[PDB]
Amino acid sequence: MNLYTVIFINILLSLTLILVAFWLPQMNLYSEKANPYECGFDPTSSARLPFSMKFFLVAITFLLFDLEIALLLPLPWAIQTIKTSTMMIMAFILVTILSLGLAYEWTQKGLEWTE
Amino acid sequence: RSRAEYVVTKLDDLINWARRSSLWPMTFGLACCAVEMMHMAAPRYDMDRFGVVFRASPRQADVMIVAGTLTNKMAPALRKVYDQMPEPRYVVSMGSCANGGGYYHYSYSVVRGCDRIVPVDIYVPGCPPTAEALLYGILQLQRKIKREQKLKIWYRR
Amino acid sequence: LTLDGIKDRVLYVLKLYDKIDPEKLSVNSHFMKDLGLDSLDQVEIIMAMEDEFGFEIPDIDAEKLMCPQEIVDYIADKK
Amino acid sequence: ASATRVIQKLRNWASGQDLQAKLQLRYQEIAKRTQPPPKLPVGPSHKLSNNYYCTRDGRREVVPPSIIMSSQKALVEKKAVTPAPPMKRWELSKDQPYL
Amino acid sequence: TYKYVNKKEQESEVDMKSATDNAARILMWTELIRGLGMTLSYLFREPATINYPFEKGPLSPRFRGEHALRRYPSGEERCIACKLCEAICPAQAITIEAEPRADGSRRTTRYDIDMTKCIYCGFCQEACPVDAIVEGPNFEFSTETHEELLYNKEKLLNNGDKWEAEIAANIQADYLYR
Amino acid sequence: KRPTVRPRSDVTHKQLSAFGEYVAEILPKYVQQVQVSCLDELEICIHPDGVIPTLTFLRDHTNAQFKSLADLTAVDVPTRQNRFEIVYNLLSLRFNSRIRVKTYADELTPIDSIVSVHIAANWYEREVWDMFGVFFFNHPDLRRILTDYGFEGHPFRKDFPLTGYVELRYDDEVKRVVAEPVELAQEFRKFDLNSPWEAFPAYRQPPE
Amino acid sequence: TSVKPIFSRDLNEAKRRVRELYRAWYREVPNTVHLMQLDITVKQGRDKVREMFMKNAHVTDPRVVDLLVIKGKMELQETIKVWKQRTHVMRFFHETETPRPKDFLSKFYMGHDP
Ligand SMILES: COC1=C(OC)C(=O)C(C/C=C(\C)CC/C=C(\C)CC/C=C(\C)CC/C=C(/C)CC/C=C(/C)CC/C=C(\C)CC/C=C(\C)CC/C=C(\C)CC/C=C(/C)CCC=C(C)C)=C(C)C1=O
Ligand code: SF4
Ligand code: SF4
Ligand code: SF4
Repeated sequence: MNLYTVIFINILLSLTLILVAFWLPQMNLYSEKANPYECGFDPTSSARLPFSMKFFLVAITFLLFDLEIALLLPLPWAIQTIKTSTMMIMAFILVTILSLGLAYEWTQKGLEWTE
Repeated sequence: RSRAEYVVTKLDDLINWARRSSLWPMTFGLACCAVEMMHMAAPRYDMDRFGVVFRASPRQADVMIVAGTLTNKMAPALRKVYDQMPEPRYVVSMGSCANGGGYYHYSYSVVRGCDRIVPVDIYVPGCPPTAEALLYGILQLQRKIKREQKLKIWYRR
Repeated sequence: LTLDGIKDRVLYVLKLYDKIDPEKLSVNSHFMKDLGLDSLDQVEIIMAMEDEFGFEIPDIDAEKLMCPQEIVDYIADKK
Repeated sequence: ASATRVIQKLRNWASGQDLQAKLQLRYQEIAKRTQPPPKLPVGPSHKLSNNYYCTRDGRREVVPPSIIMSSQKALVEKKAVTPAPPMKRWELSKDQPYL
Repeated sequence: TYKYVNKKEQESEVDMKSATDNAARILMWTELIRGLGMTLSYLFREPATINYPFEKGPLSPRFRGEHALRRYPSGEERCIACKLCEAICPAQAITIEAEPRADGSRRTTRYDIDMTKCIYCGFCQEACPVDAIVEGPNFEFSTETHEELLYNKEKLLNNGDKWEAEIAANIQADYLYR
Repeated sequence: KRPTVRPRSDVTHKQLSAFGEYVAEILPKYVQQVQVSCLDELEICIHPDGVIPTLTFLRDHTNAQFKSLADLTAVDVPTRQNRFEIVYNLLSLRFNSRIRVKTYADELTPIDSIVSVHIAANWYEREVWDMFGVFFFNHPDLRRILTDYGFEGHPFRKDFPLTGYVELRYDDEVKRVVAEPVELAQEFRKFDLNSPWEAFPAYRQPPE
Repeated sequence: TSVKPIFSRDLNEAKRRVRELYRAWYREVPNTVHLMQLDITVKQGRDKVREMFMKNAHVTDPRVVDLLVIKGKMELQETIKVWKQRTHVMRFFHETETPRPKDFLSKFYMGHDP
């Protein structure tokens, strides 16, 4: 209840700040005021156009690695087990497999950016 | 006078104090005058000590220091970045070029003073004006916007 | 080649052209000596034919396209 | 120059350089702002004889360029030449050849 | 002569001590630490910031500032309407009109300097044969309108009357060089 | 000896004269004039058809090796039929020399671009076209480089006025920066700074 | 009276290049009006293009026509790749500039300029 209360207090504080920031100062807006910024000239094309991504393979690898992190995260409770040999072997296997995948991608130039 | 008039005057003083203690120029310059402007930014004069800090985007800028020769090819861009600044904005022309064309007054490709393009609050003369002179112009602008009476005029409306 | 269809859609676009009187318009009416148009008006007409037919007409045929009949038999022997 | 010895030792250790010998702030070693009056010397042409201007008129010794060949004036086993002798190779510095 | 800024001479071979030194340099960020130390030394130095406007940066008597028109000690204007300053002004910032005065003196009826057009080069003060027009050391004369920087003869004579105590001293300190 | 006169070395003049004879006899098809100034500078005035062969020969010949184009410019002399004199200053680092190659053009005869010889000629010829209107054949992208977009006229021509024909100002009715016919609050005062007495008898032209 | 051609041997292919340039301008006008936020309509832009071509329509020299085509292609490229701004495009219309009347009485009343 207390955490929910303080989250709501933060929400109310930030909403109050942005509300007073939008309703306190004098408004004077026209077309050139609200045109988008392109260092003084008109934009040649819209910014909603496709914008090429040179680290897409690294992003997919980040998805897989983040799930490897999710697998590795119950370790502070796993170290309390009776059969610590099995836990230690399984954790070693998991981290070694993750490292081998990273090494294979590094060898196959997947970490390098395209073009 | 009325008690509310005194409160309005004090609120005007507070607003003017905030706006003159926080003057952020656009990171905008054109020439040798802008070289003297970064010599004002340099450790001797310390515009940051005065509270004056450059911001690259015109949206975060308060004042625009036109420091250099405003050409015909540059004038739409200068007007654009002036118009994209938010409303409490000021203009400090710097040097003879931005004031009245200067050494290139009779040129085919030079706007004869940036006051033909943007409304100039303060003119700083020189070619180049020293960083002392530009700092003097900044302090004079601070005094000018200390003199503003916006809430008092609104109350007297 | 759908000759009637291409000729009446050519006449439709020629009616849609605003500098030509639809009453004075005919299949054999010349652009210059009958309708009194300029070469720029003629090339605008040819561009209208291009953008209504979906295929490009080169400039070497533009000075030969002088009447709607020339347009329709040209696009007939092209299509 | 008003720094304490503790701060001076801290600055010198942190920079690796002896900062106090070469301060970037000028204190007293600079020239005085008021100076004795000068007496500038005169040039070589400040003499009362043998100083005719026609003998030192460098501006009027300029001649029009000499035409080596012309299509109208000339109306036209030797060795091949170069615009100049080839430039001698620069010697490596004996002071500090490498950084 | 010439020198190499990045070319390395021969090789240092491979050694265990050198390999360990390079390994420690890579792992322990040694050059980054000494850059931090340099910035720390600058932090503990004394700043070079003067307290403007209560402290002003140093200048010289040669300094070219706001224009002024001087006088003789009698009070007569030094200017004799000779238009040498107007002729030599590279920006054409000087406009001069003249006529004989009521006593027959050769004096200006119009002396305008467009300070928005002037380039502050001192050619007028070095072309003046009578030291009439000068660039006095005033530089804090920024205005709020464009018009106030269009000086006329009254403004320039008032500047000469205001700054004569300093301009005369600067010319006294400087005139043997020029 | 004389402290006010520039010292003169005759060896540079002899070398430049010999090299001018060399280039003139190598390329008689295009070379129209060869001169060496008293400032020890070699100028070769060629036909406009030989710009590409002359520049290529000067860049790639073993005895020339003028591999660096110092600059490319034009001079407007509007009293000859071909008013634009195109000037190429070239630098030979191998022989530590400089040469000047001149040719001519008018408003309607373009000359060949030398972008295929020197890559700096791209922007240099863009500047020449923008400032004088001299078109260049086979340029990869010829357009204006210094004037405003939509600027009419070539301002470095002699007959173009100093202030131009239009001036810009911000109009608040249209909320734009607009171009107007030029009006000056103070006209540029032209001066007649020419002495009526002849200064240099060595350059006295014969009477007409 | 015999000169070196630029691109066109005579007026016919010069007029062909003119027609090609007019075609390119006519196609590019709607894209310009859509891309730059222009107050004008598509009809006004094509009318302005036709007005410029008819302003230059009196020339009969193939070299001058070729140079006019080259200049028009340069301006066309400056409009295709957005280098001309809204101000640069609207400078063709002179909407802020009042026109000088062409009659003797109005020129007499205005000033001394003929
Ligand atoms: C030679 O050729 C040329 C160039 O080439 C070299 C050029 O370049 C060139 C162009 C030249 C120029 C444009 C000149 C520009 C000058 C420079 C580039 C040199 C200047 C140097 C810099 C800009 C570097 C500055 C570095 C710094 C470290 C300075 C720090 C700056 C910052 C931006 C970071 C600090 C942040 C700020 C100042 C703003 C921070 C504060 C806030 C946003 C406030 C937020 C706080 C709150 C909202 C808190 C509120 C809450 C509360 C609870 C408060 C309680 C309130 C109550 C009322 C009670 C020209 C023309 C040229 O010819
Ligand atoms: S006024 Fe002088 S110093 Fe300033 S931008 Fe112009 S030429 Fe440069
Ligand atoms: S300082 Fe130079 S630019 Fe200024 S008025 Fe004097 S001569 Fe003219
Ligand atoms: S040069 Fe001196 S004396 Fe001559 S007109 Fe100018 S100010 Fe007067």
